[PDB]
Amino acid sequence: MIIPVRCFTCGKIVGNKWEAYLGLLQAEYTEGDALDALGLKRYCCRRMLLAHVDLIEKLLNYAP
Amino acid sequence: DEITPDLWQEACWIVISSYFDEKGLVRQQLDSFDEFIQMSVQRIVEDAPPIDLQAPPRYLLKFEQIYLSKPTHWERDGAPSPMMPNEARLRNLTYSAPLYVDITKTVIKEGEEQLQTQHQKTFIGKIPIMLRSTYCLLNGLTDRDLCELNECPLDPGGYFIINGSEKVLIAQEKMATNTVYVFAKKDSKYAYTGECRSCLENSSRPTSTIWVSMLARGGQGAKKSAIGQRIVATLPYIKQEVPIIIVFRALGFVSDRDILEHIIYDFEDPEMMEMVKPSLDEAFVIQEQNVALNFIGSRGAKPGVTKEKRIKYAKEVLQKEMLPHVGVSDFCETKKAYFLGYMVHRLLLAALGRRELDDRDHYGNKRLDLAGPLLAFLFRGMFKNLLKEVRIYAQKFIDRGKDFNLELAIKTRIISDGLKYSLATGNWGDQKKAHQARAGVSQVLNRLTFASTLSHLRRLNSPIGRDGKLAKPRQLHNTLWGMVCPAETPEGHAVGLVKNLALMAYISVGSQPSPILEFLEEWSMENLEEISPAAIADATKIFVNGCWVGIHKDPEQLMNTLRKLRRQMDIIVSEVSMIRDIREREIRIYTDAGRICRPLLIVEKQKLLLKKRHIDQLKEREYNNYSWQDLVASGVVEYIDTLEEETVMLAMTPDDLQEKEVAYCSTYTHCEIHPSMILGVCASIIPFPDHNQSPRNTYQSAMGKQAMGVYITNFHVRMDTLAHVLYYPQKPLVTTRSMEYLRFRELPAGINSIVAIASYTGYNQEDSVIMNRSAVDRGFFRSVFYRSYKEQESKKGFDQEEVFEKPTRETCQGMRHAIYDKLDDDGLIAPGVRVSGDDVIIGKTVTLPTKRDCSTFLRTSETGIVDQVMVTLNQEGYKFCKIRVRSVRIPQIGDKFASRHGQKGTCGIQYRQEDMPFTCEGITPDIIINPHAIPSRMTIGHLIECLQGKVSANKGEIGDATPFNDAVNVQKISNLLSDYGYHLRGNEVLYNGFTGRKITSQIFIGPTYYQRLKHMVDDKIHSRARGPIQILNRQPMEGRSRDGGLRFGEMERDCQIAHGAAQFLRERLFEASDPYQVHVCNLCGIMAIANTRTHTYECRGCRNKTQISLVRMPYACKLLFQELMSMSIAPRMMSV
Amino acid sequence: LSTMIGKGTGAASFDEFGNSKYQNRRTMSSSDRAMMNAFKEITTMADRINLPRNIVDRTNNLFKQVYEQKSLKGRANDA
Amino acid sequence: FRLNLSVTTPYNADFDGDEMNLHLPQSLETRAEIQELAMVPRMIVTPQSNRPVMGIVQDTLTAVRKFTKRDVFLERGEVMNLLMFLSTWDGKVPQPAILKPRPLWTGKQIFSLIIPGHINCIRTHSTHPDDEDSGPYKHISPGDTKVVVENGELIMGILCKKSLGTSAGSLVHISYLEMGHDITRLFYSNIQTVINNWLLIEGHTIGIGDSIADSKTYQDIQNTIKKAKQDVIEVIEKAHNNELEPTPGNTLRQTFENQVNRILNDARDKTGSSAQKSLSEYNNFKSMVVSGAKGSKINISQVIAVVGQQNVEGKRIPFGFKHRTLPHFIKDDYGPESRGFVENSYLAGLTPTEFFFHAMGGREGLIDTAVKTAETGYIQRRLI
Amino acid sequence: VGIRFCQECNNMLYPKEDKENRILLYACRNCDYQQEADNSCIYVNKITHEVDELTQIIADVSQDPTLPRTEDHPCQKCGHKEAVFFQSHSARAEDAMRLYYVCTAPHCGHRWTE
Amino acid sequence: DLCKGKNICEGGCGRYQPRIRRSGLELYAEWKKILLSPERVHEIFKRISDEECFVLGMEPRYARPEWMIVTVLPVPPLSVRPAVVMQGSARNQDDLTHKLADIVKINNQLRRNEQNGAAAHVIAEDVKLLQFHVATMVDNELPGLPRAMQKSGRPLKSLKQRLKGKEGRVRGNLMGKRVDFSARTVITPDPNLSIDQVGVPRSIA
Amino acid sequence: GRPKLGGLMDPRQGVIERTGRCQTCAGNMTECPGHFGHIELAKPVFHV
Ligand SMILES: [Mg+2]
Ligand SMILES: [Zn+2]
Ligand SMILES: [Zn+2]
Ligand SMILES: [Zn+2]
Ligand SMILES: [Zn+2]
Ligand SMILES: [Zn+2]
Repeated sequence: MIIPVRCFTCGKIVGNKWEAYLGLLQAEYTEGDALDALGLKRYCCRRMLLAHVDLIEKLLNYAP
Repeated sequence: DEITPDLWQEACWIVISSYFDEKGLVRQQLDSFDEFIQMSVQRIVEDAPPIDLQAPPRYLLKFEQIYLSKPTHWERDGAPSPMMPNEARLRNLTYSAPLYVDITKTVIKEGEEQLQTQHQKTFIGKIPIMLRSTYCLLNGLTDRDLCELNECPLDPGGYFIINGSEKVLIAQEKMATNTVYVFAKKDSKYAYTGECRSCLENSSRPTSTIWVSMLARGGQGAKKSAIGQRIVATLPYIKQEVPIIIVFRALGFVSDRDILEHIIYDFEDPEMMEMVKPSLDEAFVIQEQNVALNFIGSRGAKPGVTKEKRIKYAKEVLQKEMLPHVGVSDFCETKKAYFLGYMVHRLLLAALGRRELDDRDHYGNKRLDLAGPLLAFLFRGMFKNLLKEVRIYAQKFIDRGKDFNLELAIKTRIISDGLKYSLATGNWGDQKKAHQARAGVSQVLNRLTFASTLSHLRRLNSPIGRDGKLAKPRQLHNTLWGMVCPAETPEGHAVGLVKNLALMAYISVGSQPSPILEFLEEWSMENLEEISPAAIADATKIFVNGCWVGIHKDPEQLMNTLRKLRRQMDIIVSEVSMIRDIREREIRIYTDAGRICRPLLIVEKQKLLLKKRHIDQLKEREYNNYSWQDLVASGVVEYIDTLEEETVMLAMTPDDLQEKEVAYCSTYTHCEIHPSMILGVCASIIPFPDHNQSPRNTYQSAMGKQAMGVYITNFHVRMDTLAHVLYYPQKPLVTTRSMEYLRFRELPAGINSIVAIASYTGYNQEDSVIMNRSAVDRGFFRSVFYRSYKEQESKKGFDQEEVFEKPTRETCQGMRHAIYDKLDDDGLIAPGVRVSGDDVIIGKTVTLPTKRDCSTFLRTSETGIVDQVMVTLNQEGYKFCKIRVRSVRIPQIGDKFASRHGQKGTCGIQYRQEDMPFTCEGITPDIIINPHAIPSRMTIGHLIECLQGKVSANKGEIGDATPFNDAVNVQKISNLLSDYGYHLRGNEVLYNGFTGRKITSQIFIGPTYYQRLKHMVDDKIHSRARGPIQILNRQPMEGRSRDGGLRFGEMERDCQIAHGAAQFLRERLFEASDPYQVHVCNLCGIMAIANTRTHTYECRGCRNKTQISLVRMPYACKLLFQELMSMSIAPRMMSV
Repeated sequence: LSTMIGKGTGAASFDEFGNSKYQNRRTMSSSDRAMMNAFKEITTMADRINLPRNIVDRTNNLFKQVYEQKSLKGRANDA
Repeated sequence: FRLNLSVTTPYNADFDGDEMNLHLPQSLETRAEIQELAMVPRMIVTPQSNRPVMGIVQDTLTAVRKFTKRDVFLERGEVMNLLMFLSTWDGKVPQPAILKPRPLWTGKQIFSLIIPGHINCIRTHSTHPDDEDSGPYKHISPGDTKVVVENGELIMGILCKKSLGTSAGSLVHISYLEMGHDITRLFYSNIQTVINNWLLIEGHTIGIGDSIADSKTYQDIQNTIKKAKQDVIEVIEKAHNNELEPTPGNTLRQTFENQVNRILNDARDKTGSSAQKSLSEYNNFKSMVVSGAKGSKINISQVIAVVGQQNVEGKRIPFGFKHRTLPHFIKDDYGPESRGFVENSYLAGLTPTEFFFHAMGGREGLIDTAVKTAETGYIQRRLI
Repeated sequence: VGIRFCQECNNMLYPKEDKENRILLYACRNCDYQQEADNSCIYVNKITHEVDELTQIIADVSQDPTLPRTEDHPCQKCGHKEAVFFQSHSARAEDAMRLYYVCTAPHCGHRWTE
Repeated sequence: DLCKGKNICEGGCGRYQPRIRRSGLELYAEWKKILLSPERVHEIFKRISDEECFVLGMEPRYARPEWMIVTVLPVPPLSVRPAVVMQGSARNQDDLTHKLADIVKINNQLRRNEQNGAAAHVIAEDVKLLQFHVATMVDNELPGLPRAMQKSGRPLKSLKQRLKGKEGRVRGNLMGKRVDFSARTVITPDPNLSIDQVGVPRSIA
Repeated sequence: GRPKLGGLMDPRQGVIERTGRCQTCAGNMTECPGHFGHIELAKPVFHV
């Protein structure tokens, strides 16, 4: 739904990296390069962003 | 130009993408319904005979044309308004469209004057509408428009909303009609039996079956043994078997030469001639058509008073009740003689061993009844009822001499309620005739997972009853390839009976054979009525929809022409099956609905007709107008049904099987688009499913249906009875190509988990799992449980009514130890209020004939927060409240978790991050599974996914786990992993979290997609200690929700007998269930009347009151003896 | 309250000449039979103009009182 | 409900969602009945087959096999940790097997403390060679495959399912027959707690590395399959050329199927053995098979060498289509691939036809499981 | 072995003997018609029934794409190299694994067994 | 077995014994053929001596042949056929109660016809219905006979149906039954418990 | 609206209602074991 605040495995903060991650992908970065640019070195944290699905964007389409 | 193998993998998935961009995944549901509304409903109305009234003036009624409006809802004030599907769900309305018909009323008054009036658009009822079908409001709405209507764009539709319940019609599997099938019964008195289930075109009055059987040789006799085996026919409406030669005589063929000319097409064959000789002798007595007709009539449904009635009745049965699909007219005797002779000819070939017996498990011999044919069957009965009551109503008025109002003659309840009831209950047919009504056709759509929702819309139901047991129908027949998923099937009584469509499988909707028949006549096909029987031997029989239309002397040219027309879509539509049985000299053409087909790439001269230009055009599928249907029009891909697959030489892949190699097959007709399409929706999410033991793939297909996630994007607006939503669903790091079309990325049902396969502390043994407590503290596999409670206040009766209010302990009679303080003044709890077990969320009071309490109590285990409180008017116009209670479910010990490989397991313990084992990088596993789960199960795909998941996470690319992909190997994955500074086999040095010491063995650890299953321990934990008892047996109630007791069954009782624990056995079966006391007369063992208040015990019957004994027995034993006494038995309990 | 005899299955269920020997008989009271027909008429009218079931239930209750009160016994039930 | 791992076998229970029922006796008389008749320790040995009904399973069984290997040595600190989990320990630390250059206790030494009383048992390890009993080292086993417990001490031998499982003559069986249910109860708990905590040091996993084989092994498996293909082709040619003489008592069709099945069964056996030989002592697949904890040699061969012939109703895949198994084969194709012989391993992956034929074979087991539950249930009730 | 129908009413003709002439005759039941018998064999029952399968084969099978084709068995009549082979698959044989070859050359439906 | 071979009465009144034939719930005596009424069988059985009854394997004090003819029908107590309350204060009567209504109506109708002196064929049709309702009150699975429905297509559950089967009175409520003081939940491993211990949640305890 | 003697819910036969009493034995729903009525058939019928 929304980017988890912490990595589930180690507790690193990843909830401030989704927008930056999306922007890097917009800048023609490969997913691996974008994750490296954000400092996510452990594959547990790379898992968080590489596999995230932002459904909250779909939910915002429905009127409150 | 030509697709090279280096580009085939991309090319084939561009083709598959265009197919799903066009067809979707519930196309069989929507297409079937569209045909029923567009064609079947109009045909059923057109086919109805005009209603003629005569009782003098003569009135005629003809129903001309059908109109259907948008699904409309009428407010209590009478104002119509379009009914949105979401409103129907919330207000428990039925999503139905008004149905109107044009009726012309012509009256003849015997004065040579005719008055004709047309009642345009006469309301005749409401048809439930399948969602996202052509007649649904959501049809043709852009994804943006759907969101404005609070509808999920990913929602596929294909279901009905009946009383707010989403209902899906399961495809009902049945044997194909109009086809001759010869089967051998080992035990029966018949050596062979050739049946044909003949049905009228457009599925008129239900199928009529005719059996042609050959008697077994078991009977011993000088006359019976000498002659051989005789053939008898089991016609409908006839009690007893009729000899076959008599039926031919009744048709108008008397001379033996004439009859044999219709059965044996080559008299030069002596073996077949000797087979029919015993049948000729049996009917030697009957030598006239009228005598034969009388003989059949003698066995008729009703006895014939006179011979003339018998002959007329026999002609009636043969004319229409026998082989109706061949013909139903009075000039069809010759056509039926040829077909009946073909049935006898087919039976002879089976007996002679020249033709193999037909297979019931073959899906060429099967049809799937979808919503359309299902709905059309109901509508024919309801429309006949509508006209039956229109005739009855008009008869009363015309009899009295007054004209009748046409509108008042029509009862709109007949179609509206008849359609609604069948979909509402699933009992298929009539409520009055529920005894013969097929059950389970309609089911509430499963919304546990988006994959579960998709699977339920593609489910297939076998004809065989679930209660009945038979391995053969439950087996995975060869013919299910590409049509039915070989892995998705339930475990238990339904193994092999409930099936799911393969991913690209399509079910033919049906079309008229008229264009094909006309072309055949234009082509050099000799009609069956014009040829001589001698010409049939050399020529090939032409069957269209099971009806023998004629013969052809050049089958090869005709098949090439037919194939060319279908590929060009000139006269033959794509879903038409053309089967040439070269050995049997038959060409079978099929056009009816229910045929399962799949798209296949056409191969000519060992070359795919699909070239690079087609792929390039598809690549620009948008802004180019080129789609999947252009591939079918271009003639490079065509649909193939199961029957036609037998005649197809098919290449698994072009890159290898078409290429020059060791000569195996140089004549390939078709090619798979991709072999992964043999899987269904649920099996298509298994990564590396070709590396697992097959039962594991079946288990995952079941588990995936129970995985939490986001079942639909608009789940917030919905108020479902149960709904599970995962906090943080992830798309799998290791995916399959097919997953792109299941929308699994858009609605994932799991999380990628760092999984270590290790024996850590013994808390993951025997399919148990160790979870990371710290990961769970961070939202790992956190889920929401939504439960909705609906309550309706209805006033019905002279002074009895129900209202929403807070029931005061003094004012209201009924009451419970729960808490009524949360309820607001209007009797409804408010959103945002914490509610626990034994809390009242709806305050409902029913006036006492002061007032009883019917208040809704929250589930005892449930402890959530009121999320939404919706109040509205239900379909009945009564005030209606739905309350959604939200409970957050943090993964506990005992919660089920599965990988995508059948490796399910409850959480055995949760360790904090410091207690968990860690790598040198500080990574701890989120989940630890026991190594002992892998060896016996052989879920190697689980290990590959973990290895590939590690590469995917490090590389930053979603891994591809499409099953039959040579581009992916374990060695290739291992080599990639080495490049990221990890052991190439996925092992890592882990340190004990308790001591910090390196573990001697290196642990296989990596990302694996797990899924939280619906089964949570807190929903299953149940304790009973002297609860309530049921009225009939006075024993503990049944069910966890009723605080029932656990059953101490016969097996548990047998076990305690072996233990010798007589007293504990007495506790369970007497003291802890239903301890009871009765007073028994000593003279007679009957229970005596006991009045403890007056201390007077009497036995009415013995006239004694001094010798009565108290007997301690279970209440169920008392009920048994009393029930036995109701049957005049006298169970006399004697204490001496 | 009553039970309806089901359809025959074997030959023992059918009389010497076809017709079933165990046939349903109408024990319905005349007052109940007329009242049952009126409710059927009430629902037929309501469906014509799409009236909600709550209005039909109110109508059925109204008819029962009038039918029992018997001041309108001279008038047709449909009226 | 939380259960010891040993009682899972008598209950036929697992922890993949199984629910078990609790019944609380409500009086002393019924409470005493359960205590004196139905308690788990009194149920250790079943009268059905005069052998224990529960044993050492899963982790403890796999780890105890590793623990009792000849070359397992424990440091002073490690030993003292294990003795903390020995409820029957007398509190006396035994003299280490090795005193110099460093004090080291063997795994057998620590297990000897777990063994109750002074029972005496003779067993053989699963990997005990048959000719060792006839060799010059009968009483000094080179492989440590001879299990001798004498005077309550494990003097030699690797413990496995054969000496700790639910078999007659098992070391657990002797404990019950000699020491009684109460001491045997402590025996099972002490084995689990002590070796579970040692497994925290030694560890045990299973991954891709255990499913791989040497390139030499793969060539041997490929050659064996390739030879098997030709052998079946040769038999097919003989049958096609009417050169196949039916075996007495069998039809020509039965003779051909017997020859083809014999060839493919032997190839599966030869490929399976070839895979097993390549496995190292560290292989975790072999570790769980030699201990008897889970899996068999067939599972290893299927994962590594070849899945093998898929059968429906005891026969090769039938011609569900007209004279062929699938539309991808020519008619009358009696070769191994057409009739459901899977020449790939699970690690390699199945081809689409193999995957479908394998699914056909798997469906038979699922049908049997559903059938077996009800077919046998009726028999049980009638017997009772 | 042959089957005949009377020329009068086209019904099955059954065998019959005449004592006066002691010659086999075929007489129709419902017709009284009689005919001189020339076969002299009422019927033959073939227990083994080793019917030559080549007669049962249809030359059109060469057009089947799913049948295997071999170039190592040239047609004996026309010499065409390509031929299609298959098994009988006919019940009551009690044994069938031999191959039946059909020439693939059009207009030459030659069939043989090796 | 011995009496079947005989065909004449020997004793007194040497006469031909009819071949009794049953067609559903009716007995036919063929010698010609008459409908053997239950009252006729009652009269025959009433005259069987106690000693003769003993020979037939029937204890006269516990089972007389005539008692097998239903003269007075036992009406089960309310507890045997209790009405269940569901969806408001509207009792739903038991299948036995529904069947008893048919029996009470037909015998009441039959009694009036006899008093009113109705036609013999009218009474015979009434007796046929009474036989059916009485028979299906005890066994509603009569072979080759119509089932008694619940006015909605659901067959009535008679007394015989209640007692037989896995879920019947005997097997479902006597040989096995639901019990108090029992708990059920998922099981998870615990290597730190003894083999004879079970870890139990506090909520269950 | 109340139980009637000689009917199907004869109060002398049971107390199937929670708030009730049996006329025959003056017991409540739990105390009363139920009592048998009978129907006198106009003509005898066979016992199936
Ligand atoms: Mg389980
Ligand atoms: Zn991390
Ligand atoms: Zn008494
Ligand atoms: Zn003639
Ligand atoms: Zn040739
Ligand atoms: Zn009482």
